[PDB]
Amino acid sequence: SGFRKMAFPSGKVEGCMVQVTCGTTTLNGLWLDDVVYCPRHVICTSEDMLNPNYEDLLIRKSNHNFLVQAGNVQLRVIGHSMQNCVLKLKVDTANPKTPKYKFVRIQPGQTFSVLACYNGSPSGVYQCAMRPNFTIKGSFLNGSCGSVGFNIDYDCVSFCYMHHMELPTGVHAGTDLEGNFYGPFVDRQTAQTAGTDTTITVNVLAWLYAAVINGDRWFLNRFTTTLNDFNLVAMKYNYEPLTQDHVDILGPLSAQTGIAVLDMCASLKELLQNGMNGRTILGSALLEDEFTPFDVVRQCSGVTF
Amino acid sequence: SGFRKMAFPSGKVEGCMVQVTCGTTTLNGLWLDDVVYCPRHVICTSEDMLNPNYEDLLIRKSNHNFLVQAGNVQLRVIGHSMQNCVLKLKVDTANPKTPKYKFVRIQPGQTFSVLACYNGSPSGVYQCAMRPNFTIKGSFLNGSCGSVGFNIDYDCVSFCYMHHMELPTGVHAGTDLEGNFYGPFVDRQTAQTAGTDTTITVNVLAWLYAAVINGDRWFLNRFTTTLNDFNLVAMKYNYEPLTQDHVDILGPLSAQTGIAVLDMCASLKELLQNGMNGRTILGSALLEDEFTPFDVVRQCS
Ligand SMILES: *C(=N)[C@H](C[C@@H]1CCNC1=O)NC(=O)[C@@H]1[C@@H]2[C@H](CN1C(=O)[C@@H](NC(=O)C(F)(F)F)C(C)(C)C)C2(C)C
Ligand SMILES: *C(=N)[C@H](C[C@@H]1CCNC1=O)NC(=O)[C@@H]1[C@@H]2[C@H](CN1C(=O)[C@@H](NC(=O)C(F)(F)F)C(C)(C)C)C2(C)C
Repeated sequence: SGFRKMAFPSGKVEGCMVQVTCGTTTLNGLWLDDVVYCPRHVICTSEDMLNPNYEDLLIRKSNHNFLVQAGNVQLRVIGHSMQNCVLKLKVDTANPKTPKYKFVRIQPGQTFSVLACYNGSPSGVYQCAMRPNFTIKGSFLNGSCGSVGFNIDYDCVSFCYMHHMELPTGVHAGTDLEGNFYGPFVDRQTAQTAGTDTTITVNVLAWLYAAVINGDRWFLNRFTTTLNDFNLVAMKYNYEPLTQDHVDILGPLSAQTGIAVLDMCASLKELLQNGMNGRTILGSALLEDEFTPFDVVRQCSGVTF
Repeated sequence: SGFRKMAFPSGKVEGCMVQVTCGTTTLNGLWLDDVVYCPRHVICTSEDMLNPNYEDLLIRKSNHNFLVQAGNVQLRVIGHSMQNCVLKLKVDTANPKTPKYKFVRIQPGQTFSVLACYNGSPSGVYQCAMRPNFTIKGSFLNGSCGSVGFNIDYDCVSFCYMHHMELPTGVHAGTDLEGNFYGPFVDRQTAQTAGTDTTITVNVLAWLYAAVINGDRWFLNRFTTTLNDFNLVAMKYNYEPLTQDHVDILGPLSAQTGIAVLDMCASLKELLQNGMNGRTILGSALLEDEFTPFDVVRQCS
């Protein structure tokens, strides 16, 4: 028993992290086969980050302008190209540690593990959710850029996130591994703000299931609700609408606990109205929304990689 | 910016995890050079669990009674010895993935990462703290035994915990890597209860210092306290007594913020007195006690 914010094992991704230097800018790169991926803003000088012309800056640089270090070994860059907001450096050597991998774009509410790195060196791993406003509540200091988010499914690493920037509100913004930003952000030192966030309702319900599975039952009540009645109340409290998709996805947990989803919706509705009345759920005084249904079944079933 | 409960990268420990089987019992082992370390209770049957005579069970074992399996490879056991509650299997292959390592015994309030494993395969990694009552609030199912807790310092892995059992309150007990239990627990399936748990006061203060560094001051007050008056109040909320040692440890955070340790103690008294009144500190509506003074300086500016 027990319930923790649990990250994927980072071993396969630690094998891929390199240091990328262009002039005075150092940050992190992802070395897969004979390409290194990193944020395109590595080419920017102080003056440039305000209104950079990336295509302009890029064409003016020789391969030797990119210093790529895998531990003590310098990699020789034999090509460079842009793809949206990620720079792709072609190197002479395939990464012998390249895992089975895929680039995947994730939906809001979906969780991943972040491997925080500094000078191409893995520092820490944590579990995140893509917020509905396309930000992540990360922990990133100077030099964190190029740090990646991933999921594992058997032996396949799904890279979903590369870190680019921090928003003034202390939350974080980045791209998929094809350089497409998550959310309405641009890689420029101009002023940007995260939209107002909402709570991932399907994730809160999965976390209440995890509570019941661990013997925390006090919030269960005799009632049932409907999606409409639940969703009408939910919107009020800035809660994502619960779609029928969501109700089907909880089916395993519902069947495994004996608590039907629309019964659990009535328990969550009451929690939104009255709060938790000086009580905790799994030692939390807040309603936790960074666990997916699949995260709950995986931790509670002991799925390995 | 940001403040996350963060674990160490698990790669160096993943490289060391194996499956250890003895009779019908399978759990996880830790393979370092030519020794596999695992919980000695791998040699128990069902019946053996209440009053196992470990010395009696072990003399009856051959090296070839132990199946060790690193991925496909079955390792060959060329020696077995017990040390306290840890079985040590000598094998004929040094682990090539062996990192720089050392074994360390941690004190209550110290944090570490856990690589939860089943059948020598990792399920996931999370961050923990040795509770004052010498338990951990882990996430551990059947077959999790031999999963380890660790810290990483540059490229050196400090192993500090190996998992052995779950107490009736749903909390976890285990040993250092020399096989000595943390706390008064024994590797028998006998009635055992955790002592009443307390909050790790020094960690909460560190976390309040973290909140200030991250720019939140709402909970500061114009008061100070004596160490003694602080502890008299704190204990009424089941907080660990704060020692002069704890005060010395908090020195650097005190300096960085310019807030005296005993002023920060004054804020905690008030918070204990008032709660948070719909507010949060670093995104928590509870006071966080699983960040050490060291963890805060490591993760903050
Ligand atoms: C990459 N190593 C850093 C990571 C930062 C450092 C502090 N926390 C992080 O996540 N990324 C950057 O320096 C990017 C980079 C220019 C500006 N930038 C920022 O993160 C800045 N943010 C913004 O300009 C804002 F708010 F508009 F999003 C900063 C103010 C320094 C936090 C570029 C090219 C976007
Ligand atoms: C190792 N794979 C398990 C890990 C357990 C299983 C459930 N969650 C865990 O952390 N270890 C054990 O099964 C140990 C083992 C015998 C009994 N045991 C227990 O964890 C049991 N608890 C106790 O005996 C108690 F309460 F005293 F700690 C159990 C009832 C199965 C939870 C030995 C040798 C202690």
